[PDB]
Amino acid sequence: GHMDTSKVKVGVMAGAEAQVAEVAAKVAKEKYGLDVELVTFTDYVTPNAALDDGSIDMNAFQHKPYLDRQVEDRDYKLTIAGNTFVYPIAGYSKQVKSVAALADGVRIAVPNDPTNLGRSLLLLEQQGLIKLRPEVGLLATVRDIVENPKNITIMELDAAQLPRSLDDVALSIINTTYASSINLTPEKDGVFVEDKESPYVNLIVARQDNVQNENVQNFVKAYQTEEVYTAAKEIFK
Ligand code: MET
Repeated sequence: GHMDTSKVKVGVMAGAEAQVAEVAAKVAKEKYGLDVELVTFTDYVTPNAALDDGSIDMNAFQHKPYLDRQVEDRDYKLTIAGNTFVYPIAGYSKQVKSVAALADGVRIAVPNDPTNLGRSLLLLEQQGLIKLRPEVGLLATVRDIVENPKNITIMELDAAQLPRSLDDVALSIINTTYASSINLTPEKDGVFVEDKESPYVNLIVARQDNVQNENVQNFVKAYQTEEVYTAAKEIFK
């Protein structure tokens, strides 16, 4: 028009997650008269940078381990505003339906950022594919492997490249953020799935100096409404 409405920029991930954010934005307008503008991203390392730089007022795409790690490596100054959902990561495959009877020497693809790499290795261990040292935490790496019976080779790739990895490796642990973009769900296609209970619940994060504002708080509330939840269930099969 000739003048625009006052809006708040929320950063989210393209695809399934943006669809969920769309409903939240819908609920935010009806309940709080909060006009929201979704800003979709395709890479995990961008959202916090945008938030910190002032390009967006908040984002919804990460879990605490990831945020803490990124704040430590770049010094962003952010504060958690509220929890969203948990997306139990899963291992998928266009070749096998089970982990037992996985040929020896196979390649297994996993994300390469530190917190999701560690998460994947922990998950593999739960499958009995490998064993990690006793004191390893949430940041395990290949240097922490103390047992590898099937002689597996861990291929670390950028999270957004894991979908396409299914065509080159025996099995890939993919964030639902991307697995959904190729119509895969843990419940329907997962060879194995991470437990619901874990430290990976997603969050709505804002800057340290704006987290108190009702704009941030209200969006958080809208995202936790029954409506959005219902829409989310649908969106993820
Ligand atoms: C940047 S960490 C992102 C986590 C991802 N959405 C998951 O829940 O698997």
